[PDB]
Amino acid sequence: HGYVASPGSRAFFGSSAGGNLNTNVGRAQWEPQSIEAPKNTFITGKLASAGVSGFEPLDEQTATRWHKTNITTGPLDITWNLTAQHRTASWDYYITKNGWNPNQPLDIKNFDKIASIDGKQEVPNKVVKQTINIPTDRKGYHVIYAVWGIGDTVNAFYQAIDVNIQ
Ligand SMILES: [Cu+2]
Repeated sequence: HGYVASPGSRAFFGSSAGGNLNTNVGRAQWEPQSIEAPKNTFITGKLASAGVSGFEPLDEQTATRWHKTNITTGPLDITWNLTAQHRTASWDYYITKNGWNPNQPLDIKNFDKIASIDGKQEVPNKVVKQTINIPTDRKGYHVIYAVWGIGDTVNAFYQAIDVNIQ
């Protein structure tokens, strides 16, 4: 169990630690760390919730529904906080393509992978800091999809992150 704290994930922003910058987020208000589903679950319109019961409100998609963190292109520091550390296989990051439609359901086919970090089947610290590159053809509102792949289960944790690139 874990979430991306910086830039705050959509779920994290629903919690008091995240400033309640997103409202009406279901279970994310209290447990943004709990978006767990089998690896390679990418159901269109169910990316933000990973299809998990109680997280459905996260799946709404409009240009103005969610709080964005202002960022630039180039290097971006990602910080995870893990409430329950687990042996780790992988960390993968995706971002919406230039030209994507922010008023349509999220579809992984409209994202590119932009980073992949091997967990080496070790147990990470409770705070995990990584640096990824935001491609320079992205401007404005984009969604980063951060995926923590567990090493000793068939599951992963899924974190949609709303950013405004300028
Ligand atoms: Cu866990």
